[PDB]
Amino acid sequence: VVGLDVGSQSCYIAVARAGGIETIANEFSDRCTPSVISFGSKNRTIGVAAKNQQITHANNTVSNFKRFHGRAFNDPFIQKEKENLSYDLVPLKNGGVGIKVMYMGEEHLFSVEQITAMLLTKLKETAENSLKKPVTDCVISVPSFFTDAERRSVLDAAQIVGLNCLRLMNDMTAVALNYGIYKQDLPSLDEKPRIVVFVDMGHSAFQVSACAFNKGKLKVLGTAFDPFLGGKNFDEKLVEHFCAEFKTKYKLDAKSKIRALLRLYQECEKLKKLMSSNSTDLPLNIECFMNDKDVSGKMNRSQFEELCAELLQKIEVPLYSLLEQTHLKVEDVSAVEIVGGATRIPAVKERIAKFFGKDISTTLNADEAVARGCALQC
Ligand SMILES: Nc1ncnc2c1ncn2[C@@H]1O[C@H](COP(=O)(O)OP(=O)(O)OP(=O)(O)O)[C@@H](O)[C@H]1O
Ligand SMILES: [Mg+2]
Ligand SMILES: [Mg+2]
Repeated sequence: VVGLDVGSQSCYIAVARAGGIETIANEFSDRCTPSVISFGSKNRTIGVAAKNQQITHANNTVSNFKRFHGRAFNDPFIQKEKENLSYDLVPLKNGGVGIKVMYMGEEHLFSVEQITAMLLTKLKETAENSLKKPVTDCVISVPSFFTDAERRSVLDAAQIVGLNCLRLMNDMTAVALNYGIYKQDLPSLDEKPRIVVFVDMGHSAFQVSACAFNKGKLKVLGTAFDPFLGGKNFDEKLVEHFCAEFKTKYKLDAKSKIRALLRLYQECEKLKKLMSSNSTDLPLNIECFMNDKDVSGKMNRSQFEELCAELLQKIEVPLYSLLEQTHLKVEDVSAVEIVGGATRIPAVKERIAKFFGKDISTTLNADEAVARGCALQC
């Protein structure tokens, strides 16, 4: 049974092997498969070869589509999202979200179920190349805020592939189960349960849960979330900043050309990630940005944090929500464990730590924890 963490930006694959849980590496020997599909004239590509083409083939490269599951085109959520995409979003005949691209010489209209199914197919093939056997049974991750329609949409995708999804697993339940199996020296059943808070901020959302653990027993006490706050919001802030800085210094409007704006998003995200390990002034350099002009600017962590002041304030809100629901007090919590790509942002970690009055723990592998939990389920 393969565990599949299908993220809006990246995917991971895990499976129970002899002894424990292993992540499965792909044809680039990587655990991480970008959630990106590129449609060419002779074929299509999925993963990093698609992602590497995202500027060159921007109109026919599809990404960040996970949050379209179970959504109507007319939803203000989708109307907003639509504006930032390099590819065409149109309504399907049933009102759902349609993805229009040029493919095998012809115009194609895809549902999100169909797009996700193309991604699932690659992951399935990846697992089969490593295990040297057919893969059918799987567990697929879903955010803990996904509604029943959004979940059914993901199941519909898996059925298109011919996968037998035994279970859609809540990301935070994935993480909890992972912890519950791997954490050493949990309390005995005859001891006071250990209350752990899990925080997962990915590209598109912020999720938090509280769980009580004993050896062989897990109880989820509550979950909270901001489905509209993730790593990408921070990218957006940097992009808006440099877009204006470049209008001033170079009189170039990045917003006017989509492939320049995309490239600006790429650079700002790279910059964001680097500021997690480097606090000094860091270069942003984009060769031949537009009108053959090279552009340049700089940024450091402290300035990034000031720019993202309002976003960082939003971090404590789901934490407050969690306590409100569970009636837990921070002193009840033994540890705060982080997982996911964007929780690593030092200002985000700091806000969490200050809220619970505890240092942040990193017992689990932040990138792999969800897939590993999915692989544990069955
Ligand atoms: N070291 C780092 N510092 C800061 N941000 C990072 C770092 N590594 C990854 N990120 C950010 O984390 C996000 C990706 O997180 P993750 O892989 O958990 O998302 P996902 O699971 O694909 O998406 P979603 O949770 O929205 O489905 C991106 O915004 C990325 O820029
Ligand atoms: Mg995720
Ligand atoms: Mg792990």
